Amino acid sequence: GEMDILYQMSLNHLAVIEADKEVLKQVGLSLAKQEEAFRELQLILFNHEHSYSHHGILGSSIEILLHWEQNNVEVMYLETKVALSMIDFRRWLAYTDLLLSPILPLGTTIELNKDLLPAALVTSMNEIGMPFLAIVLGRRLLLGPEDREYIDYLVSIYPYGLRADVNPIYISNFFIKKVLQEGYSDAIDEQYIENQYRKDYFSRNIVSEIYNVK
Amino acid sequence: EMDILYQMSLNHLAVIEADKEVLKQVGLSLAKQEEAFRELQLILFNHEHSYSHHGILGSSIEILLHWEQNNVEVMYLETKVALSMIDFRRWLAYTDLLLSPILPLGTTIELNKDLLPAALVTSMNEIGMPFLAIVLGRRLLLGPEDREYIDYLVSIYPYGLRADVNPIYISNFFIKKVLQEGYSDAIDEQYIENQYRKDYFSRNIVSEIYNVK
Amino acid sequence: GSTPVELLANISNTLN
Amino acid sequence: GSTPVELLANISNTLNGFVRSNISWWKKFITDSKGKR
Repeated sequence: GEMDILYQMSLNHLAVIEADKEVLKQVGLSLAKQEEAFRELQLILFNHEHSYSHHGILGSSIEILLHWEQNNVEVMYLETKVALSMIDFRRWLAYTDLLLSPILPLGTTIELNKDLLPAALVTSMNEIGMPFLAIVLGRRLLLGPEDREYIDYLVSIYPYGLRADVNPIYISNFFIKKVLQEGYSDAIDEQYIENQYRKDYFSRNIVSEIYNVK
Repeated sequence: EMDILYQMSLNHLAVIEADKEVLKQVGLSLAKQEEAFRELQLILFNHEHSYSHHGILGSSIEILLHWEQNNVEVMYLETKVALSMIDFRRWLAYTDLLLSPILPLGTTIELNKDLLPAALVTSMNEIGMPFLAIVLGRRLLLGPEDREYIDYLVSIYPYGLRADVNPIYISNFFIKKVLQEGYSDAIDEQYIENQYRKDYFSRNIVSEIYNVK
Repeated sequence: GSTPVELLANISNTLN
Repeated sequence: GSTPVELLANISNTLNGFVRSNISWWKKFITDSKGKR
């Protein structure tokens, strides 16, 4: 498809050889279509954890070590170990995320991860039994005014929805804990997503703000 | 739960007890039938003079609207309820408030282009853009101490909400069809009953389409 | 150029 | 009174504080559209 050409082109810029570019391509294609596995790596990056592992038979085992002290990352995939810098590790993931990660439909209802809130906010929601649920209002919004990065979703807390007296919320994908129910989608949405949120953003080198491509 | 609350709202009407009871049975039937109730709202907005449906009991519900006379005739079980236009709007407003279903958040709807921007419909037709929208908010109050709500707050699909694409305030009769309902659970059911029905009843807050004052 | 911002802002300006 | 507006505002303001983008476009739309109708 079109995304495969664009994806291999985003791998040319990494300071690595063509042997490792093919390996990173296969790892990215495999992790991106497995949505639960890719979010686990994002949370590992967010917490600066040290290790990621999503092993399996038939040559599906993937292990990633993040050596935060030496700004090094080791991506092992079928006895082929790929080394690259931490900044190149984030660029690889950012363009994997831009071009290959599924985008949730509008109106999707999700449960967010309370482990990412300040304690005073958690204890306030717990007092009244408010679970951390939300609905997708918008997707991959451009951060103004420079418009050099996007953020994955704009949401409102469920069941209150969008209100006049409360702001919509910008959040990243790693805030999501589970999808309760996806919203409506069809061929119009798939074409719009591919054009506006993948191809047009790739052309302007707009990626998700969490990978912090400076 | 809500049956005795609906009976209370019929005390806002200047009709006899027998007429209140007839209006109760008509409203219990219409609000259960989402498409039938929306058809009546659309007949109201168009100022048509006749409405014809069949209650769940089977008896036909006949409504005659005399706009220059500012009164209405509701016919059910051979009973003719004569009421003013304002009592008609109040009856329907509390029927809607207390009994009409509320679409889940995230529901996808098709908007009737007639009730939408008149000539701008041509603009989205030029690009083949269908009139699909996502429910983002429900029974919205724009500010404090507002005595009326807006049925739904929606964003055009597939663009959604963004800083440069404002959402749209719509009434339930803006909906041509519901394409896919969003997620709902007990949390939503409890919040809908408490905030959008019981609390709005206590404050005399009904849909703005009825324009009671 | 995949989002017609001006037409979408016009739909909302009118109905609101 | 059945909606915890204050807590909902605190959640939005806290999470939006993590993002380098302005959210004030929302309240501008709200307070403007209320006066038009």
